[PDB]
Amino acid sequence: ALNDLFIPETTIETILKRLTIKKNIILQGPPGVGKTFVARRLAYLLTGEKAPQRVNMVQFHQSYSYEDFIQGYRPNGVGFRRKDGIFYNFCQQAKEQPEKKYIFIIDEINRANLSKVFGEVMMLMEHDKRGENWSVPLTYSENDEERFYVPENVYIIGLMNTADRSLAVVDYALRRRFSFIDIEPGFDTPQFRNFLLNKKAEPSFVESLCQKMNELNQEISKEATILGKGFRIGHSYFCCGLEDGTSPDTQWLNEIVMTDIAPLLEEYFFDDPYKQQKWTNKLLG
Amino acid sequence: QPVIPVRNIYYMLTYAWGYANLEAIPGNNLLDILGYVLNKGVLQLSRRGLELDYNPNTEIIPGIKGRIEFAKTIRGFHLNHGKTVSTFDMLNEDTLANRIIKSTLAILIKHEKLNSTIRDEARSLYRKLPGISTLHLTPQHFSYLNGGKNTRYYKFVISVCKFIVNNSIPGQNKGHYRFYDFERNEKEMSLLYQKFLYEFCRRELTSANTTRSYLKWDASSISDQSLNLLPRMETDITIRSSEKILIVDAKYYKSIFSREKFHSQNLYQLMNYLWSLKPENGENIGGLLIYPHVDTAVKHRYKINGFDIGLCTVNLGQEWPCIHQELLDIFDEYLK
Amino acid sequence: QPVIPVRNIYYMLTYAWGYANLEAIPGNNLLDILGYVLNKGVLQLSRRGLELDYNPNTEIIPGIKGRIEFAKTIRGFHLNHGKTVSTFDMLNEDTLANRIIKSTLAILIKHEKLNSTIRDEARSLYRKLPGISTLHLTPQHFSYLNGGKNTRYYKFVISVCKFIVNNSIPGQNKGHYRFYDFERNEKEMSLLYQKFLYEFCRRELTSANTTRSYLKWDASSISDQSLNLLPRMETDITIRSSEKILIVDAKYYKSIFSREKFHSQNLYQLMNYLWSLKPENGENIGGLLIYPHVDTAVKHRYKINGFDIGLCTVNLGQEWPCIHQELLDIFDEYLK
Ligand SMILES: Nc1nc2c(ncn2[C@@H]2O[C@H](COP(=O)(O)OP(=O)(O)O)[C@@H](O)[C@H]2O)c(=O)[nH]1
Repeated sequence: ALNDLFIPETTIETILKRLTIKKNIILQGPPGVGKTFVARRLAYLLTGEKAPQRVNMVQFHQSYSYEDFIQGYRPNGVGFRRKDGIFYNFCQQAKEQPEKKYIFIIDEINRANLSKVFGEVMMLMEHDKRGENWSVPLTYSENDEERFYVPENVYIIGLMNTADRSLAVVDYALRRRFSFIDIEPGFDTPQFRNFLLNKKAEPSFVESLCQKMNELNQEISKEATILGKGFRIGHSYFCCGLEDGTSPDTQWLNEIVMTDIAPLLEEYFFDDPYKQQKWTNKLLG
Repeated sequence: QPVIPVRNIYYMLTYAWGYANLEAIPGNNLLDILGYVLNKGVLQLSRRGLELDYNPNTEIIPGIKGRIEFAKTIRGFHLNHGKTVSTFDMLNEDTLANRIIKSTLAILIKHEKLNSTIRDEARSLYRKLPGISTLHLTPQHFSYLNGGKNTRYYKFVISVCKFIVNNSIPGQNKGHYRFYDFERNEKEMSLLYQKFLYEFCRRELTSANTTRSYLKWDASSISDQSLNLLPRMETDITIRSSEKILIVDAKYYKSIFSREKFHSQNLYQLMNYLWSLKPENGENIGGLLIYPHVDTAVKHRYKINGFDIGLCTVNLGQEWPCIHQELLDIFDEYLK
Repeated sequence: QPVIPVRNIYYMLTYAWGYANLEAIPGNNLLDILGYVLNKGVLQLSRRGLELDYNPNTEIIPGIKGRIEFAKTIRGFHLNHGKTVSTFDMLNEDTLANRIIKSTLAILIKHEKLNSTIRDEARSLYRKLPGISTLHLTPQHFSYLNGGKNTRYYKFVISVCKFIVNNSIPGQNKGHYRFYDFERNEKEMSLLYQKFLYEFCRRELTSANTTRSYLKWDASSISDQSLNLLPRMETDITIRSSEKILIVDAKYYKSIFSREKFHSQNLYQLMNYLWSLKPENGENIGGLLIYPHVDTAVKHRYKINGFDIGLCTVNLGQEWPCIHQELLDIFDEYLK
């Protein structure tokens, strides 16, 4: 699972050192850097085995609740029955193989309110208060003796979308525990280039392609307060779409520019269309 | 680079918004004056009582309060853990209007250049409103309240709050604030002046009728009936009486404060307003140029192209009542 | 925020000063263009020869050169150490006009944003003028040369030098310079435009006579015969012909570049110019509004108050000759 990751090798090692220590990482950054992909591959790195079972991924939304996450009382035909969630069940597998590393992926964690979801468990999931000693009876626990303890093997990864203007303030509960990590777009990198060079891409088109995007990313990142640095465009669109072996060229490029990036500029630039028209022309013209 | 004494400016703002002793305050700068009004203004409200607007709340509680929503209750199975999804009406002061006050005060406290006593009193009140929630204010927040359900009094302080927010700039520190140099810019000062008179004249000149009059050019063009290309022309104010009609165009110019050449470029607008405007009554047509000066007031009359035109000034910085006296004297002479 | 292509701007400046292929230069920004003219412009002079003005020099030398001043010689006793106080005429190129060129070039080299080749050539010339003395330039230096003894050619580059000096701002470094964003400001751009036409029309419209006409108001005031308070009114240009007279008022507005509401506030001046102006000949009276646009040109006619008025535009950025074609077409139609 480490053959072609466009991100520099430095950060992906930094995370692995950070992850084994803090155990609760946040990967920020614009959409289209494969936050799911890098994290999904990173999960295999920490295990070292390209095995899916230890890894699970869930997408948070505002209505995501403790009931789905951990424990709930769904009805059967006649009467209500306690139903284990994802995380609760997930840990039961991890307890079997404490030697091995089990990993939980949480996409778009910022959107939901974590507190209602984790509830009691939010204390435990931090690296320090782990093991049998910190075990607690659950909210729905009929008997106090049954307890839940976060094993050390667990490593939790969170993905947060920087792009939204709608964002105002990061949740406090998130900040106290997790180690925030910012993912640069990395549009100008060797592995992305050499991947493109291995595919039917001439260097001029590469240099043309890399040159224009950097100037665009700098422009938006430059006006930091009006628009965050995380608004700057990613690279993931250019990766996919070449599965058929199509040559990447200005003919192919112009569709992705106009189809995918153009509305993104429209949302980012809702003030001046001439300013939009200025940058769209330079990409191809 | 002379400017108006700051205390006098507050009076024209009052007429602009259409709703006192300021000798007490010793801070000449505006924000000291303006805060004292707001800080005292809130206190006037609290004595009578602040606005309490019933906010309906739909939340999950362990019992019946108000009206139960059967659907969300069964779908969430809240009966099982002894809870209901119920709608009820908590009574708060947390409305948009009142939230603006506290959030506005935060900036007021944060302002770097301010009287300490004023900041002391404001910080007290900031604490005295615990329930209300702080906000990061925008004009859209003020925009939503243009409906104006609130009392006549509330709209006054909010109008004050609008002036502060728009005229607030961060200063030496990232958090702290520094007040805008409002007087130095002519356009807003002029736009104040143009609006000042329109609302003022309604108060005092009950004898006359005061209207802003839209005009259509006398032109016809074979190209377009629209005449969109032509400038939009809307009088600053028109003050019509049965015996005589009269138009005023007033603007603030920096050159005029120097007592030399004279800046009357706005006059060029005036004749064309007189021309396209045609009275059915045919009583009379008159025009006035009025400007603000500091030292003295001088009044002239003109008979140019069959039109009766006046140039006049007022010595702002003299005294507000004598200033009020002067204006009534001014309009009376020319109107006659 | 669209602006004119920079190459076209140079042409109007030329007419403004009243005295070519720029395809060669690849630097679109103005200072690249402007320097290439100056750097090449000096070279044109040197081929014919630069101005040499006899500066009389009174100095102490060991012998007779020119005219001896007997008094300073005896009073200083310079005869004893074999010297005389003598007046003679060294021939230099060190005049104010030529000194300005070298001093101007220093700023040109110091400019941070500039073509390297241009800077290379300029640094060569800077060395090639050793005798001439560097200076710290002021407008008063240019002021002293308004007498204009120099040739018609010298006045061109100096006019260029004036533009650079006034439009020079220090940039990133204390020493280095950075060019002014001339196009963005409307007032100077408009003042260019107003002056551009006046000198232009004299060239091409030899058929008509071109004059700026001062006017006196038709008003009389019992207060003052002077009417100093009234605005000074001087036409931008008047282009009189025996069959018809015609006044033009042209200004640069930012709003008009957007193709909506239209900014024609200057029009208010126009009618009053028509009114106070009275022709003895009584051939006709006409007015024109002309503005610069980027994309396209649109022409309209109006018959408002017994006056014949046109609104028209030019698509600057098209091409200078076709632009030159368009203007001659424009004035011809309306003039007729
Ligand atoms: N090979 C490779 N694929 C990438 C890289 N970055 C993104 N991708 C791919 O881009 C596609 C979209 O990724 P993702 O961000 O998860 O989609 P999203 O849900 O819209 O954010 C997936 O195929 C990613 O694996 C990369 O650096 N290398």
